[PDB]
Amino acid sequence: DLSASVPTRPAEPERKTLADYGGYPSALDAVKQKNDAAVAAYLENAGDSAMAENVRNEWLKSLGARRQWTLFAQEYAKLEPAGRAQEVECYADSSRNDYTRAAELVKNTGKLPSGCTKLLEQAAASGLLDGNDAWRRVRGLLAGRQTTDARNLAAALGSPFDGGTQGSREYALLNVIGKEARKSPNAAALLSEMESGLSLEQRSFAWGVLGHYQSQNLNVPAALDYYGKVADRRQLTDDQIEWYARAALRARRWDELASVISHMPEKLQKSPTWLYWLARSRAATGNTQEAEKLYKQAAATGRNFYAVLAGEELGRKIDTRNNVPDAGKNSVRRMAEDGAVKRALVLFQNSQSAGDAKMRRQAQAEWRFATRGFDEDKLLTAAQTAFDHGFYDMAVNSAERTDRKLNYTLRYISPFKDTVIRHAQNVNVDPAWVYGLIRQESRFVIGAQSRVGAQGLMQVMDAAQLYTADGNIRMGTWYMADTKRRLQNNEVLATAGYNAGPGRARRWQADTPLEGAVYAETIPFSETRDYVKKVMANAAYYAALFGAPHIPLKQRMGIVPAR
Repeated sequence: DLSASVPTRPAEPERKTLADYGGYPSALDAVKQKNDAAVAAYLENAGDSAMAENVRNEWLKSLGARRQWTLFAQEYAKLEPAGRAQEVECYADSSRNDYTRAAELVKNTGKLPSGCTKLLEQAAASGLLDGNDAWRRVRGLLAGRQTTDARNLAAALGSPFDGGTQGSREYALLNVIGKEARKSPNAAALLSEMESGLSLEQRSFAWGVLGHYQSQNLNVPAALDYYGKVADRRQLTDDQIEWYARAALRARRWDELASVISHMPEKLQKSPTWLYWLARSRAATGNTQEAEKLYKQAAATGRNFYAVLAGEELGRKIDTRNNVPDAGKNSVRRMAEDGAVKRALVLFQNSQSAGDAKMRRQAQAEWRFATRGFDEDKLLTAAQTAFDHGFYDMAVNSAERTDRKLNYTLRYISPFKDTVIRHAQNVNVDPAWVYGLIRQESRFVIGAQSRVGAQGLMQVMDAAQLYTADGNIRMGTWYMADTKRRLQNNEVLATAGYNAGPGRARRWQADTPLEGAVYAETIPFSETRDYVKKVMANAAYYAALFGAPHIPLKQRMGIVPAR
């Protein structure tokens, strides 16, 4: 059952909501201009909104950088803890000389916000960083071309890049681990020579860089050779070790894959991906009981790609029956009366009738803010509220945030159904697949617009039709079908091709057939890799809702042909 409880935060007039949005972009500009007066002014009589919270966060990032600690302390105190930006959090801790966050932040080997980067430097100088993690971050930054951040961190650790000790040596290793040097045919040879004057840690990292590059280029034998020389796998960045795993996966080396996963950070080990592939590994080596236990863990992570695959290895097929009742109409009407939710519905209403894309995005921001910390019943109530106002993406996003209470008709909405079904049938493609793609591409926002310039529901006679929902869907489905036809009629390749181009999709094929999930998990582009898994997962959910003949997701993924 569902609770009818809804929040009752103070509601402002529509005119105030709109008046305050009127000044929102200027407030952000003032932050950028360092006009503290303007900002303070915007905030002093602002609603308790995402608008105020965003301005306050960006302001605090600015204030922290400029070392205006008095004003910082004052405004930081006005933020909701759940609403603080990571970097603002780092600035605040550094101002209190509290380096508690450093133990976890230092495990990140990539670019961090400036406040977070400086917190690690200060912690380093205070002898508060674990030496192993600290130097691993220095290498990661070096290998990721963040040379300045690597410099400063090495300096802060007491061994700068021109000091004759470790720092100078780590810097020196760029002849091997540089972004361009790693691609050299003699990178391996060069490392092999100087290996003698290298620490265990340095050697492991360097071989990881070489194997990572080969692996992400889908040169599997070479990758596994280089990775094979890594003595301490825990020295690897998260991307390096995942690509080690990906190489072992693609080569079907189950014993090595299991071994590699066992050396991952615990948080990586516990992701749906490596829960599943470790279970497959166990299953493939005869350790059934251990496999079954891991499939159970994986299935429990939610509605995602690997959770479904793991469910199928347990004989459990997807079931889209709701395990909760519909939200009651009275609840839904009352949820809309809440001040935070109303402010979101107001900005979203007015962005439609004013055609303001930016106002719509702030309405999304207000929705996230309004529903932050909602229990599952309120989430499900707010999801129907969004749906009723045509705020389709927030309907989906609210509904999918529950863990135990499942409304599949709100998680997998299907507006425009007579239009989508028709266009899909006209070019001979699965409607479930089409809905699956739309849900991922645009979250059913008819006006949706990518940075790359992709347009409409499908993020793609007269050409202008592209911008109407009928024309967009017509073109998207045609291109889905055409791309599929160009890629040996395979739906996994088509999905990758839709996102990255059919040239790339074909380039990622092996010279032997690949299991679909294996092709998908080893896609070199992280955005495309994630896209394919979500689209195909979505599709399996839509097929169930549509009452189509049951097709396991593992079967949907099928076999990707050799090229």
